[PDB]
Amino acid sequence: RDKPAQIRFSNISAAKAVADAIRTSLGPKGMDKMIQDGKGDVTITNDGATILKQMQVLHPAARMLVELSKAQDIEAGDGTTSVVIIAGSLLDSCTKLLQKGIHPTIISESFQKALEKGIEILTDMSRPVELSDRETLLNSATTSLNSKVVSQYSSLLSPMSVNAVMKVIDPATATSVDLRDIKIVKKLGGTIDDCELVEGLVLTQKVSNSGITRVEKAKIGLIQFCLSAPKTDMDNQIVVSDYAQMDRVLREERAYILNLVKQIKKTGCNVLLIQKSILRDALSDLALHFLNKMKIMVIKDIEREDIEFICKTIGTKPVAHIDQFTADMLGSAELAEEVNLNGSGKLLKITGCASPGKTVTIVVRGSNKLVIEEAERSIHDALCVIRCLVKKRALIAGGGAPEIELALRLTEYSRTLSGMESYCVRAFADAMEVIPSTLAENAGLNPISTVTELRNRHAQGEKTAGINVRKGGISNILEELVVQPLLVSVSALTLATETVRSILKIDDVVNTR
Amino acid sequence: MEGPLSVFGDRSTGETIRSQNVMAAASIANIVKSSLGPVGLDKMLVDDIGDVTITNDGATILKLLEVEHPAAKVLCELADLQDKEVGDGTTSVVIIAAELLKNADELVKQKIHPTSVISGYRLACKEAVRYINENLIVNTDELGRDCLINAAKTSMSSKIIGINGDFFANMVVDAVLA
Amino acid sequence: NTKRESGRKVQSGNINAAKTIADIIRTCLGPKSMMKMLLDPMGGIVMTNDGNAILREIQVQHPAA
Amino acid sequence: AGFDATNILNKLRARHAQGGTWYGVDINNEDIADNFEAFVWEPAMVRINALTAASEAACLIVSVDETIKNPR
Amino acid sequence: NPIQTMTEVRARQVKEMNPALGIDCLHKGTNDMKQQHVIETLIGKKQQISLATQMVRMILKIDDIRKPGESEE
Amino acid sequence: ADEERAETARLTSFIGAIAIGDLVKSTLGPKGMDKILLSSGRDASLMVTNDGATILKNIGVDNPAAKVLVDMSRVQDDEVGDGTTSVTVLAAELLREAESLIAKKIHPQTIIAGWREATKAAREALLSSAVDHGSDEVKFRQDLMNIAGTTLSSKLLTHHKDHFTKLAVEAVLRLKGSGNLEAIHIIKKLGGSLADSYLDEGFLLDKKIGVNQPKRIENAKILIANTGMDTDKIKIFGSRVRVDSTAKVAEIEHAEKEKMKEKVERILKHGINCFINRQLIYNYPEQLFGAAGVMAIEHADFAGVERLALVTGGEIASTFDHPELVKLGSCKLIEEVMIGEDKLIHFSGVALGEACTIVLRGATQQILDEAERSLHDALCVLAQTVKDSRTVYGGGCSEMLMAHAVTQLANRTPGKEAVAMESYAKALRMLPTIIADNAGYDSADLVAQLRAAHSEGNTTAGLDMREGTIGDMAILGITESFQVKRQVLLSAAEAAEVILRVDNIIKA
Amino acid sequence: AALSIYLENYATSMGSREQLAIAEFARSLLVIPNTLAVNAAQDSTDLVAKLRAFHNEAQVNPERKNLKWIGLDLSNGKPRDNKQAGVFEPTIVKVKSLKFATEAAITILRIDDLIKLH
Repeated sequence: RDKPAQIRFSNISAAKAVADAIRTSLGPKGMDKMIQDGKGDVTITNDGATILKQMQVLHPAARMLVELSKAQDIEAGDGTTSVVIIAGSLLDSCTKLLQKGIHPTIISESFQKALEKGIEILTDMSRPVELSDRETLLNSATTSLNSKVVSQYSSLLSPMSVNAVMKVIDPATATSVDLRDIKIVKKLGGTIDDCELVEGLVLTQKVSNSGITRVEKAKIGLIQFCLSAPKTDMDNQIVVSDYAQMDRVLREERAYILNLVKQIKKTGCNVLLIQKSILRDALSDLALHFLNKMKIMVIKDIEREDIEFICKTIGTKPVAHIDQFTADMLGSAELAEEVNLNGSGKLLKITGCASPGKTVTIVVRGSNKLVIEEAERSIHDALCVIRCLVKKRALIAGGGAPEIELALRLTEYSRTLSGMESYCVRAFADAMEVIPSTLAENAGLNPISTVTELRNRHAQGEKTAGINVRKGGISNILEELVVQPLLVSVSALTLATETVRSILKIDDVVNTR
Repeated sequence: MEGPLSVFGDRSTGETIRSQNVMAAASIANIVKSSLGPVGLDKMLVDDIGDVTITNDGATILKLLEVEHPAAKVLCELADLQDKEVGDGTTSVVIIAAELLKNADELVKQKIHPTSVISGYRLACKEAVRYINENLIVNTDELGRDCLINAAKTSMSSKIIGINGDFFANMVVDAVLA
Repeated sequence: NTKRESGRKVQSGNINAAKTIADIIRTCLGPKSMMKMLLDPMGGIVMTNDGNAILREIQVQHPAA
Repeated sequence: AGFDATNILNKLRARHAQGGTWYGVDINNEDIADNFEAFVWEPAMVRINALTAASEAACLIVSVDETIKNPR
Repeated sequence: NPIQTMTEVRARQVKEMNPALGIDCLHKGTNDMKQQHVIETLIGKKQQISLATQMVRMILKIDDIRKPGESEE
Repeated sequence: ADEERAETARLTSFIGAIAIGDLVKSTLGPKGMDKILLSSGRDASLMVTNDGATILKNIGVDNPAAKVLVDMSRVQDDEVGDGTTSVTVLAAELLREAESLIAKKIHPQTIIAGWREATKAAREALLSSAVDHGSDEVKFRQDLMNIAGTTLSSKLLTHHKDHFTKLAVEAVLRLKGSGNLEAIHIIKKLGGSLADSYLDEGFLLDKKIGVNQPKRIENAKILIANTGMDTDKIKIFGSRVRVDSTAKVAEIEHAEKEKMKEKVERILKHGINCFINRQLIYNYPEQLFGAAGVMAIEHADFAGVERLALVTGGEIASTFDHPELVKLGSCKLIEEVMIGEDKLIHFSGVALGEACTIVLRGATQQILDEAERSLHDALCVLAQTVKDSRTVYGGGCSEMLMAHAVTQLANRTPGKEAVAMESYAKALRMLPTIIADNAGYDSADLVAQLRAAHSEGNTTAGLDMREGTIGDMAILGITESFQVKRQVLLSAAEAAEVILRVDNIIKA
Repeated sequence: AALSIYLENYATSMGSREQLAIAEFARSLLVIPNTLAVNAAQDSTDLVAKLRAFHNEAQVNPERKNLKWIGLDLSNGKPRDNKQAGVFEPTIVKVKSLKFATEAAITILRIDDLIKLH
């Protein structure tokens, strides 16, 4: 019928019309967006990557573009706008092939040979690095940050990132860097210059009673439970309906807790992390004061992520009651440190602890909260660049030059395919070049001149040379010294491949019942 | 309004929304044109329905105004930056930039690299500052034909109380030294 | 807000407001006084030789009034 | 010939702030050059006639803002 | 199917250049040009190259697309 | 209050089938494309659906004639497997043909008989092509490897298909006379690999050993019971009432810790550390059971004793009133294995018989859900090979074998019914049309050519649409059971004829 | 006035595309003495008459020259050739005004990905 053909055409056309204005990235290009919602919220945006993270779309093919940026951030963390504009280039090609009269099924496995040759040719132009060498890990992460916002924070946050990975990674052949290993904390107090990389686990726990155990005399405890006490987890033997009756259960409550807090002081375990399983704000506010009198670093209803790292890093497992004399599945600590920069900030450092071979932690400080946030996103992107090299060690050019450099070569390999897919991939191999032109296209007057000029100079440049990405003009971008990892691009190859293939798998749109 | 209204955020996607904000910025700039300089015209501006004020200070005007466009918005933001510096020179930055954001989209479009028009703006800015340091042709007040008295007398002639300012010239010379 | 009105139309609008006020009060002036009659919006007659009692009770226009 | 048409003009003015000999654009060599050294030749009088004629028609039409018609 | 048809001799160009082996239109399943004997004059095909690019050149010849109401009327 | 006339009710019966038959015909065959379910009526979600049951049930049909089609395709998928997909298309393909009969104004009773005797004509031609390949043991080994390659296909799997193939073929051949449909258990959990599926030597219960409990129990003597607790244990003849104000709400929540100690006194008298119970525990009871010396093993079920009943020789029992009414358990070693992301206790010992336990590894819930039904389809069909070792040529090669012979019987046998018998056979050849576009091949060159070709010789030659070509259905291993193709015909033939007898829809 | 001129003279020396970046910038300077002249009822046309008549091509030097001048008094809106007046603002208030007026046109450009939100 006409209905499956028209929806697949419209499923392409809707998300592509979304993706048309997404070609506005790479720096100062265009006009600002004060966005008003259907509810009326003022949304003043300038950063297109967060725009893709916040992107509210009702069209479901355009809703895959949300996950496309989510998958790009979790795999590479780099070029979240880049995976979309090449997927918009995918939506360019699929229209006319249907207008030619090609099956959408054939265009689905057309995407395989584009992916298979694409990861092959980018491998041929890339050069690997050595993942025990401090220099080669340093040259690429800063060069990416030089294309990013910070340039003076790139000098300090990058060698902190290089020493961060070498704690987490093994010698050269290894794939072990997770975002669920390194916690990026926030500390009011200190500054960006006062930031510190701590070898071990540093948890962001709010710890009352600064002036606490600051020494190596420490063990750490992750408790899934709370201390059993009258009117905490035991019971009172009288009834309370009076203010005079209320005082009698308060006295027997805090009396037994004083017997509880000394036995944890007897243990040497100075840290207690309490889960979110409340009874009366699970462990009593009378109980936290007597733990603080025993100088024990405690918090209640802590987040789930803090529980996950302390079980992961040292190996801390839940134990029995301290009246039941805990089964020593608690972690062995060699530092419990409460941190105070300018008298502010509540932070726990555990230095020299056991590790499974990974999990370094950072202390990101800042004079304001905004001063925290500037270095927080900056070192986090500095982690993701080397993380691509850990998962795949190779060097390609940065700035989208291998996107067109693949395109100059792939069309030759498109001729060698000689299939029906030869015409499909070549139709997309010509669609990949658009990234300097169409990013420039959405600005002002005199429109016809610049567009194809920004793509001739690479084809004139060669399969080996093209236009520069930081000053423009034909030069070797490696001689311009602009680098990025291969996993920045080849993940953007595969993630865009499956989604637009899945658009070909769409027919006869439905809604649940 | 031009451009589609079916989409949200007042998005018109292209030359219409680039033609929208050149109208939104110039109308802000046109307010300062009436109130420009010491000869600039005073505007009676109603605050809610009955409260009014009479101003020709552009920064005071922009405190009254509530922006509904980014072209309305960023002109209020950049002018308040000069306002916390001195409060003077805030009038000049508003009027010029309305023509500038007509000229910038036409050429940053035309990239070999998009910041070259912006660096051309900054090179024009740095070309000014060099010749700004080369200026002694007009405006010396550190001396005159006699002294700072010659600066202050013409300054007290610029502020009219009649033909006077002759005895008042010596006050301004003493004030940085008293 | 965002609002701009072009020059001549406002200064002429200042003329139309002020002169119509200046019409009857010129004839309310002196021993040759007329009376400015305000009909109440809820019904009722008010006429004096003072337009300030007349104007401050009635809807005052914005531009020059 | 295929150019950023305005950016060519910007290039030709620098060669008139530095040289100023014959600098123009080529459509048949497809670049910028000295067109006398690119041998693009034509006698100068017809240009002088064109400069007078373009000035004559332009000042005349602007001198008429008042036009009288007769539909009878 | 013409979509299948452009595929086959394209693989033959990977096989062999300057083909005397192109498609058939007699549905014999024997795609040749020398055993299918579909052969024409080289001058005639070359003339077809000149004539087709002539027309695209011809419609490009002035920049005038204005009318007084009468340019096709 | 609405009596709908036959002329719309017949038309509703056809548009009820066409609007659902096109949904899954992408996913039929080797499925060059899929169906992508879009969630907007319930939530904001996106589903990739090759499962027809996800297509039929999650999109509730509002055509009452289509409601019959969803229901009869449901029971076919439940018993045999892959039944929502095949039955619904073939019923929808018949009803496109029946419109031309009503366009020619054919008696509807002729259409009822015309597909019916042709269905009898097809199954005999389907029976003639049914050939044993599970005859000898090396044949019966290689019989089930190729069929599990076909049945696990037409679904979305990354690397799962070959490892779910060779695992289940080992499970069928060990019994030698019945299939394993009695006490094998499909365990799905979070794993790190998208390829792993291994058979258990023993059986496992969900028990993450925690606070102070030992990891290995040796010389097991299992006390099997159904009495348990979650957080509540009141006294036998007494009670505790603590409410008279708003401060008692906090103290009535603190009394649940002292309720956990009374149940521990019951198990402590037994002296049996191997006590399983159907009810779960938390971090709060677990500190009390292991401190007494009697370990509480939670998340138990009937399935564990039933798996212990067949191999060891015991019985499955329940209703724990006195311990001689529940059949107890005996094991050699109790060890905790770590499978995927999850830690489970595992009662390891004698195994490998009428009872196993299949554990699945995958971090994605969507990958685990499709792998369940794909394995659920084959284990019945591999048991149907034990019932009938007659296999038949999958991929539509057996489809043309029936369309070859029914068309011949559509000519000779009837005298008026030939127009109704042919609409059967033309709809049979619509099944290679919906798959030829999926591989990209011309449907018109497919459906008539190979039907005459393999029938006149080399029936093994069939539809290899993993290449878009003609291939051999016993050399490339593309063959399925005679039983699965036999059952999907009768459900597809009946449901179309049921709503064809509908000539008055009335909506009260 | 000289910044409107001798930056465009500087713009031609740069050559290519960046010339009209300077030139449109220096063109936009002209409206400031013009609109103040209309507020002073001097109306912008003798203002562009005198200031271009001052600026010497053979003497592009300002020093104190009797061959080019750049001054203008604003309280009348007519150029009174003065250098002791209180209408001539120093370097410090002007160089920062050149920053934010340049930055405001840059400020609108800083978008990536113009979108909508439901």
